[PDB]
Amino acid sequence: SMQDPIADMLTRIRNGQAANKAAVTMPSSKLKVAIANVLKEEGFIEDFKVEGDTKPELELTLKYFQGKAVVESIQRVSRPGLRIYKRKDELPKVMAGLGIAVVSTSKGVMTDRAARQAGLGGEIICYVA
Amino acid sequence: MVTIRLARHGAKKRPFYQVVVADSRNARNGRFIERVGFFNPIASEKEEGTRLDLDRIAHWVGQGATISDRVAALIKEVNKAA
Amino acid sequence: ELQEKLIAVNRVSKTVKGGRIFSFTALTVVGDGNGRVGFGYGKAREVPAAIQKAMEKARRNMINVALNNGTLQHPVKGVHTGSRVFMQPASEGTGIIAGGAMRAVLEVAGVHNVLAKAYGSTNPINVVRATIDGLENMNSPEMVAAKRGKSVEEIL
Amino acid sequence: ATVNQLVRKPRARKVAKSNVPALEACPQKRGVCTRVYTTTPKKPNSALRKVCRVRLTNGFEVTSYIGGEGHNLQEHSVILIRGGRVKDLPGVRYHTVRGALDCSGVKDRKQARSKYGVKRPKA
Amino acid sequence: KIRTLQGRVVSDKMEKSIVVAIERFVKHPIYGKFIKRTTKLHVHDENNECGIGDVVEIRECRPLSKTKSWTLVRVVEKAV
Amino acid sequence: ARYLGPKLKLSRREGTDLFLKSGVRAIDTKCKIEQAPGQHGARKPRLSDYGVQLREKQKVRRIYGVLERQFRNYYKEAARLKGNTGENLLALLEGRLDNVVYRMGFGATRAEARQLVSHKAIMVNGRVVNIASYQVSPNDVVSIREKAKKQSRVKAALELAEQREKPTWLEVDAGKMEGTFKRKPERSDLSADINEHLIVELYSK
RNA sequence: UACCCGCAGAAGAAGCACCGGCUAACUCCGUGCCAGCAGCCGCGGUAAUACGGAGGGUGCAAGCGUUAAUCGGAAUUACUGGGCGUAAAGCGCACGCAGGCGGUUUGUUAAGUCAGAUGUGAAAUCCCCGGGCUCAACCUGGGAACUGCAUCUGAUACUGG
RNA sequence: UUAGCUAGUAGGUGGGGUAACGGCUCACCUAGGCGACGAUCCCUAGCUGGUCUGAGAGGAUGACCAGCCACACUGGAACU
Repeated sequence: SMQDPIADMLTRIRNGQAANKAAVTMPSSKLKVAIANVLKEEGFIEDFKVEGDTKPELELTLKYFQGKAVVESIQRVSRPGLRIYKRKDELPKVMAGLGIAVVSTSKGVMTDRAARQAGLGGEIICYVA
Repeated sequence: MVTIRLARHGAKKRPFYQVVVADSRNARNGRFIERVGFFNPIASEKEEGTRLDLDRIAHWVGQGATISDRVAALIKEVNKAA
Repeated sequence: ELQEKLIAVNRVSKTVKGGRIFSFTALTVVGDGNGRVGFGYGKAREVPAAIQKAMEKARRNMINVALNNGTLQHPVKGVHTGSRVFMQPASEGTGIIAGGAMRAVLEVAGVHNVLAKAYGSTNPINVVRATIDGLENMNSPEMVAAKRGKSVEEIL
Repeated sequence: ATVNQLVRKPRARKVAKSNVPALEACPQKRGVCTRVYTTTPKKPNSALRKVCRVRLTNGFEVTSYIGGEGHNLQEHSVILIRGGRVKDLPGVRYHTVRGALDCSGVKDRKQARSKYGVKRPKA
Repeated sequence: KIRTLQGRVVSDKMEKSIVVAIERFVKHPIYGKFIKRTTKLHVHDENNECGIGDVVEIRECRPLSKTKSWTLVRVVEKAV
Repeated sequence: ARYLGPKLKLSRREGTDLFLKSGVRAIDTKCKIEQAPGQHGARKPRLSDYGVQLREKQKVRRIYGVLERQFRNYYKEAARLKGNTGENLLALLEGRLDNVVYRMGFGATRAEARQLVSHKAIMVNGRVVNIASYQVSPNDVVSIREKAKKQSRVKAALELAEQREKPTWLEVDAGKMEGTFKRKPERSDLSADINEHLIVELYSK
């Protein structure tokens, strides 16, 4: 059965980039739209949009620069089989700080650098670079 | 009874005594309740060869700790110099 | 101008009706002590001719690696058929911590302080292919900044 | 593979056995040799290897190779085995040190003298 | 204000005593997985109001018996 | 704890002059410097990468007369300190007492300077110091003893010292026979033919 | 006693392992699958850089080799960090209790998680900056670290009720 | 290639006992209590701060120093 919608979202993004798709569509969720918002303000996806009322569908407009895809490595970190939680002083720097790590803190979900600035840790949802 | 004494903690022929608050039954270099200072018997000039935490030492004497003969002389020296 | 290094020379064979024919293969790497490096694999019946073919093949099909002042720019890992390779930047004066073919290709490629490690098979041809593969897909701060459309200060 | 499986049954290590069990984690062991004989080596080589069957002081009965050229070893001699197999003999796993309690050193040896127990020749 | 624990009641057959299972959630020391670990405790239950499957709240007190050092303070979710 | 064999043999094996002699005479007039020692010296065998790293390490060790145990301790200390490992190791090596005595020209060779230090003829900050491996710090003034100040070899070495380049991190007064170590020598002051990065990767396998 | 001063004289003071490849360092003579070497691949069967001796060289040095034992290399029990078509590896197939995991929205709780504070984590040892034995080993001042546990207050995005 | 273990055994009332709580002990009543998150049985082992190694996570280890426990020819028992 489908037991990890966030991983499914990351997988749709990765496959669409590999297959040179302009946009991808998936069933929405408040956490998916939140990660999508983080990616848009960090310049990984062009724009996100959610339509529908009873079964809302989120559509992500992918981004391409110089022919090739922008996101070249995206992976789920805390997966249902093994959860990962890290304190603020030991947060990881993905690709020496050039990449980002989507971390879910108490004050919403934000990037690792923002979490370090704000001084609080949380659950590490995924790395994206 | 609780005492304040010297712990021989140093190399051969160059002693260095740690002024510790220890239960008198225990060994010299062994168990102690709180460390309250040091005493270097062979120290040269320009460096403090003795430092005592007189506040804690006074607190322990108020708590009932006795004082050794050498510890008494060292407190006398510290209070005379300072 | 370019520095050329010979990595490994071995004798390959080939059996024919007459008997065994022994040939030589030469794996060399060339580079400009900066971002340009390239490897060549030549084969002939004699070792001078083999090394010469290797140098000509190495001087062509080179790539530009966006390296830092004297080191890499982030931990990167590469793979080519049997050698999972991982390498990361190091502080000044620690040297090239690498083994076999990796040491030669890094040294010629201009990096000076790097911690490296080779997993899987440590076959020289495969590790020198995997090393330049990782180096080729190593992102730079300006490239990722221009790619995502943000300033280099915004990404740090 | 799966973390759940590893929680239910942890990763078993691989206990390595010693290739010199008769020493019992001691650097050398004294023994008295019950037999002194020769034997032939394995497939590539051919010789008459000088070996002795020794009874160790801990009860074990093992064979040991007598290094060097020539030896005065006969039955009821107290020697010292030290470990280290010879690749090319089946079942010989130990070497007898030359120069300990009865086994004299190899005569006319001028190089690698320490390994066979010979005093320095005075000039 | 005072240290207190909660847990399911797994047994109540003996008079004036019940067995309480505290269920903590600890990370595994090596593999990092969060697993449920239970700890059965013998708890003094005056008046015997507790039954099978009711979550209770216990506090540690002086030793009532060989295996009883905890006692309950109230009972919530008394349903069958 | 000191090498007592032929000095020029080491220089021949390393290929270059390791300054193991005073420098009054031409090196070529005493040895076949371009040729490795021994019977099979004419041949130039192809040296392995481990070989070139080991040769550089031995080259430096023979230059400064240090042994392996002391050198490895120096490397551990250098690796422990902050900054560039190679510069720290070269600085630590350059901070030795006898080495500083040679740089100041009191001793013609480093071996002569070492014998000078060991034979109670040097004083660091007025106190007699006898240990050859003594690390000197910035702003330290070193001088010969009053009794040993009349030795012919000392002035004979001071005149020879003028032929070589003058260290920019020292201040020597040849009349009173005293110097002043004001700072640890930067790599740019050191000879650039030593590839210290080979040693720092040879020892960190 | 440490330490210092004076006296005579280069005297009273260098050995061990290795040199076919791994592995830095090569030739000659005796022996002919014998004697023998060896940690692995492997030498020696009458032209051995692989045995034994000599000369030369290489590495260490008041030590040098060999053995025993642990870790590393070994990503060769892989949590970080491996695989299962043919190299070792998908149970012959299915149902299913305990167990692991779970679509999407709102409210409540705060157990898991995160932040802060307090108590504690003995001294020594490890690490940082200094000080004392001529230096070093050694001793020592102060700090950091002891990644943990308990309590109080708060955050509620994710997991759990 | 140890799946069942336990009758003072688990709990209650009361008496005795300990410096002190307590099946620590005794009389009666209840038939319980431990166990797949490994009880019971077998082999090995003093435990810790730490030590060696490793980049780290780990692996191995507990000699010197220091903390705790246990033992004094072997097996018990009390007295001050």
